[PDB]
Amino acid sequence: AFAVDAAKAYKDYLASGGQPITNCVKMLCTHTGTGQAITVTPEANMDQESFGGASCCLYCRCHIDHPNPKGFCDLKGKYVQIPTTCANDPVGFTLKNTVCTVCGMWKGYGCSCD
Amino acid sequence: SSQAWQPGVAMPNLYKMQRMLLEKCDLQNYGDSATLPKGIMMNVAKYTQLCQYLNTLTLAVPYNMRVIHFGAGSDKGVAPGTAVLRQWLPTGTLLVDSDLNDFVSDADSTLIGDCATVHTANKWDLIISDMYDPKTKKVTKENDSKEGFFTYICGFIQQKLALGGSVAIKITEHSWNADLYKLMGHFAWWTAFVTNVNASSSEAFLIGCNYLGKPREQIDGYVMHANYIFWRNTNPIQLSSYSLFDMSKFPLKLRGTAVMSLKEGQINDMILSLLSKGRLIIRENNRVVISSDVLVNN
Ligand SMILES: Nc1ncnc2c1ncn2[C@@H]1O[C@H](CSCC[C@H](N)C(=O)O)[C@@H](O)[C@H]1O
Ligand SMILES: [Zn+2]
Ligand SMILES: [Zn+2]
Repeated sequence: AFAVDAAKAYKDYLASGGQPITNCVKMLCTHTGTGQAITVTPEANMDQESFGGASCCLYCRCHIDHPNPKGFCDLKGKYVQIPTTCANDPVGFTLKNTVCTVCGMWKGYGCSCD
Repeated sequence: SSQAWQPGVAMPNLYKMQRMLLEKCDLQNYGDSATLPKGIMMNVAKYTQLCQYLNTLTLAVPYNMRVIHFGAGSDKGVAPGTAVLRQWLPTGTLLVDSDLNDFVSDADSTLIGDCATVHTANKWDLIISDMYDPKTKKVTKENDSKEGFFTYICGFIQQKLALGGSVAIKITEHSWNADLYKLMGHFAWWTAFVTNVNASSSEAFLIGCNYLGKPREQIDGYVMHANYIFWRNTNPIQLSSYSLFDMSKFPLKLRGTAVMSLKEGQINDMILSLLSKGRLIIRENNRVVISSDVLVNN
């Protein structure tokens, strides 16, 4: 009945004042794109930056099992967009927020349905 | 004059036709550096200027291409050149990569070990390599031709590249080989290319365009490396990062080139003319399968 829970050892390490993870990979692009959250080629707008997907996932980078009956990664092989005032900790941003299943924007930072 | 607004500089045709002897390399810059945009790494900017120069030549591009990449890991544990190659190529293309130490990546499949344990069953349309060892540079003994991983590379090309395909392979002052210069005479054209962001070093990339399977001219490889050191010692180059700011025309164009299978006695002068202009590929079209060898004594 025992198993380890690493999503919560990172959240408590930051709350006491540790240094965030480094060496995530950033790309060159036009900055006149669409604005959505996860895509097959880069799509940042005037208020965003774009990164390669494997280097921003906590399970891939620590060498452990993905939390799923059939290990499946949502990020490896694609591109992800981040707001410019949070770009010093990209691993922490993705672990805490959620995507809208109707328009494709981040909830809190773009979606305008409700 | 207007050289500072291009992505780099190539070797002119009249330096290839001389007969010189070998000397030491000594450059006028060296300890100068360029100014990079905010937060960008040195190896992302180097792979972007190489793909912008290949867009000006006559390459073949079919439905369902195949590509392979050697020497792709780093001392940080990730892979920056593999993420630039997947932004450039069309959607649907298959890609495979490899190294001697462990790392994490965005490709469809990956293998770990020394390059001489790798085997495959099908053929390929394009090949890229960045392998290097730093114990080669010593200024206290004589400078001779080298073996090692260069012996495996000359044999893979003659056995598993398709008729009509292309290559690009990295070198320096002390890391080089004499039969690789002699095999550049079995393609329809060849050159050597230097990037504008790393122009205070002796690095370059050796390129061959549209493959024919037999010799078209004869070349002596000890005399041609000494002609390359004479050019760099008498022509200095200015450092620049201007071309990284305009990306509105970067992606590679889809041509739809055609594919056939044929036997060794059906190749006539009509066929040979079509291969020379970038309009035909010859191979089979089955499935893809690969593997790696393991030794037991533990
Ligand atoms: N015999 C051999 N087999 C496989 N890889 C080799 C090799 N000799 C050298 N190499 C590899 O060649 C590499 C040179 S540095 C590569 C940097 C990388 N391309 C980047 O995108 O940043 C090293 O990782 C080294 O391990
Ligand atoms: Zn993952
Ligand atoms: Zn919505």
